[PDB]
Amino acid sequence: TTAEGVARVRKSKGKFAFLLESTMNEYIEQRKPCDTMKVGGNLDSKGYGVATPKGSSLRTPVNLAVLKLSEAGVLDKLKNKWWYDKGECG
Amino acid sequence: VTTIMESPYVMYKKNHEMFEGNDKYEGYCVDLASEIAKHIGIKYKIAIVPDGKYGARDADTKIWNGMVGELVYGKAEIAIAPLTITLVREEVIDFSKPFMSLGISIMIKKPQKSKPGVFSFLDPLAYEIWMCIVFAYIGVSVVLFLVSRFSPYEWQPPNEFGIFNSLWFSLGAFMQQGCDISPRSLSGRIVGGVWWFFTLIIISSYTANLAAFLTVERMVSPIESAEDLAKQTEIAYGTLDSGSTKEFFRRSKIAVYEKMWTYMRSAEPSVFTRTTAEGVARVRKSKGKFAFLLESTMNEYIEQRKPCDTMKVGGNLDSKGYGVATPKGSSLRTPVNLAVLKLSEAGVLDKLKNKWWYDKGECGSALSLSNVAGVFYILVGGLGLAMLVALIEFCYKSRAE
Amino acid sequence: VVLFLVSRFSPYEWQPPNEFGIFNSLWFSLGAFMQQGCDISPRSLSGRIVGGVWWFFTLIIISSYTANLAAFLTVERMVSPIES
Amino acid sequence: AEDLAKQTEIAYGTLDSGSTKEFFRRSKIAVYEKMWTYMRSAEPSVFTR
Amino acid sequence: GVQMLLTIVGAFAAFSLMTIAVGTDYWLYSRGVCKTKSVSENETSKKNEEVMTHSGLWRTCCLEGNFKGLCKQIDHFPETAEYFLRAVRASSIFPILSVILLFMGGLCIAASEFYKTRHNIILSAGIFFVSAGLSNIIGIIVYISANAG
Ligand SMILES: CCCCCCCC/C=C/CCCCCCCC(=O)OC[C@H](O)CO
Ligand SMILES: CCCCCCCC/C=C\CCCCCCCC(=O)OC[C@H](O)CO
Ligand SMILES: NS(=O)(=O)c1cccc2c1c([N+](=O)[O-])cc1[nH]c(=O)c(=O)[nH]c12
Ligand SMILES: CCCCCCCCCCCCCCCC(=O)O
Ligand SMILES: CCCCCCCCCCCCCCCC(=O)O
Ligand SMILES: *C(=O)CCCCCCCCCCCCCCC
Repeated sequence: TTAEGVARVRKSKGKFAFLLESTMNEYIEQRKPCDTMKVGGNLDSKGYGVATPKGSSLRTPVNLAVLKLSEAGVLDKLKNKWWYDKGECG
Repeated sequence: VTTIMESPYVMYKKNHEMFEGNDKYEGYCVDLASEIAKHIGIKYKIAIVPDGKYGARDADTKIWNGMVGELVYGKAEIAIAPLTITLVREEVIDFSKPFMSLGISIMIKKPQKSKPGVFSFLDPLAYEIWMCIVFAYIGVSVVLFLVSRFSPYEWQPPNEFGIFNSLWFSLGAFMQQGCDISPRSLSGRIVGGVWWFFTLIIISSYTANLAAFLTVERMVSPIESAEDLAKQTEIAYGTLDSGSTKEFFRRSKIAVYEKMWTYMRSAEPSVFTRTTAEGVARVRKSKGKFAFLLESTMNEYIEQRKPCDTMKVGGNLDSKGYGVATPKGSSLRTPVNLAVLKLSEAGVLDKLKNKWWYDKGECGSALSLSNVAGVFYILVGGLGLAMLVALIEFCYKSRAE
Repeated sequence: VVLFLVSRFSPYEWQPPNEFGIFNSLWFSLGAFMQQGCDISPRSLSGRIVGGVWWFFTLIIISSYTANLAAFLTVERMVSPIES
Repeated sequence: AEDLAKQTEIAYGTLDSGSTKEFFRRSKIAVYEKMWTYMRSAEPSVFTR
Repeated sequence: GVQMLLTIVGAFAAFSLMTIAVGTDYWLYSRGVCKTKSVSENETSKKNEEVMTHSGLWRTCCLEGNFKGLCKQIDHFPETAEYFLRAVRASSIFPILSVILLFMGGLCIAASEFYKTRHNIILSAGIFFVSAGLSNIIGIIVYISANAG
């Protein structure tokens, strides 16, 4: 489990590196005891997305709602709000 | 297949004049077209867009111009190009899933390793001080000889402070070494006292100013964010005029970004450049005093090209992507969309990214001995000189007998 | 070694002209480096050249050590074993 | 205020009933919004009486 | 008779050690390349596989890899003070001057027995040995001060 891997990283005192998704690696880095961080760059390119049933009429409207919020800047403000503003490290 | 001539995405072959067909071109998108086509069993014909523009809306006659126009008006069936996915374009064409995630990054002139000079141990003090110390040394020694051996009412010499010995006393006093004789007379002790006080200030100042140098060179922090540039007023960040990177700051509601947009709008001279080639040159032709705001993909290319004086710093300010595009109502939408997700899981999109942005590139606490190399050359030089001196005397005396 | 050589090689000075033998020369260089004292000092031009450069070399090195140690104790930079 | 927001050693604190709490809750300034977030979920409750 | 044996043995040891140092390629363990650019072969397009190496004064080699044992000739001048330092590290005059002075030293010791009244030959030997050590010092500094650029 992911919680096991995180725990194996603090217990090892620095003799173990956990290879996990970047988004989760930037959540545990902002939570106490604040002893884990992220190093290096992404080894892969994968994307989270919104899914709809095939053939549904809400496919296109959702596609344009997500895209509009990215250009506006909401998707970036939301991330910084729930990752750093609600953080505990500083 | 509409395409645009941009490096490293699309580039003329070394000798494309002796080539015909799709073989005339090469680059990331040329290889990508070969990968996509074979996965969906289609045959294509690369055709560069005549205008050279990516895709904009005149906003008057409402006629799409560029690759987007070449798709809506049924002039091409697949747009394999670095065409950014945007809402305005999504309402007339249907992009595929991004094959290259990118964003707005920061480009600065790559710094230098600042190889220390040979005689850099002299840096804590100025050349004038070093020159004046030599003058002071000579003067003190002469005055030490004047006050010690001039009076004919004390002479057998009254002491051992001759000119050669006065120089020796002064040399060992400056270095806070030495033994042997010290001045026993009033006037001579006055010379010693001021020279000792002078030495104490200079030697402490050298040590205190060397510590200051080593400590402030140890506090320097490289810029690794947009926020750092906004606070700083020395380096001048700059974007372009026509394109996203200017709209992004104009419409940005983030305080860290809003302040930068304000500045650039009224700053003089106009940081807003026109051609990407001009911009990338300014940064190099400014000795690390300009910062260019461009795409993370273009930045990682430039950095890997000569003269290798640029680098990527910080992180992407936004998150965009390049997606293959197709007309509306087509039939290739689903085979192409799956084709871009097959070439990613297998790692063929990262192999092609490393192939062109790296593989085919051109750019590839304690004190070191280079920091004290010069004093080692003086020491050995002085040892050689001392050996030369001792032999010449030996030779001279030997000949006489 | 150089100090020993320039001080005791000439037979036109010898009973010994000075006390700068090999053992004493090592002691002189050590004391000079450690910023301590001077039991004996060279009295000849060649010997005094050796002393002067050694005294200058020592000065720079000792100042550099103190200066660089102060930098360490002032600024505490942490090293990341992994950066990629 | 910005210095306190960056720092995590000292714990800033307002009151519960009055303006000084509404001001941060309704604040649209980034330098102030982050402080309001913290105080809302921080433990032990900085909100005095 | 007994103090000359240590001198003769020491001079041979010093000359031997300095000729094997100059001749062998185990001066530094770096992590670089040991093969020329594979333009066409495209084995790695341009930047080959950086592996553990053992460098010397003239040739760089590879411990591990598929090219284990291939030894390229170190290229000093790439692409005033820096240029002069690169001309002294490339020629290795000081590591080679020491060898010549260590050799001259032993020649004097050899000549110190066919002419047992010329006392100035033993002095020359000593000067050559002291000077040879001085050249070694310079060579060591020059070598170290070059690998840092
Ligand atoms: C009779 C008693 C005196 C006996 C004599 C003993 C000699 C002692 C000298 C030591 C310091 C010499 C250090 C010389 C430093 C030279 C620096 C130099 O070359 O300058 C740097 C260059 O200009 C880069 O731009
Ligand atoms: C037994 C015989 C011993 C030897 C005898 C001579 C020794 C001289 C030693 C040090 C002089 C240092 C003098 C320093 C004077 C500092 C100048 C001063 O007082 O400045 C005030 C300032 O300008 C207000 O603003
Ligand atoms: N090369 S560039 O100098 O950084 C650059 C500058 C300006 C606009 C660009 C652009 C790039 N690009 O990166 O290839 C792609 C791209 N794609 C679009 O769809 C669009 O509208 N504008 C652009
Ligand atoms: C005892 C008094 C003199 C002690 C010896 C000090 C040696 C320094 C003199 C030479 C340095 C001259 C400065 C020119 C080089 C520079 O700093 O630009
Ligand atoms: C070119 C090399 C320079 C460094 C080494 C130089 C050593 C020179 C030694 C010459 C002999 C010295 C003793 C000669 C005695 C005499 O004949 O009076
Ligand atoms: C009488 O004049 C006899 C000959 C004098 C020779 C002087 C030179 C001796 C060696 C001094 C320099 C040594 C340098 C060592 C490193 C290259």
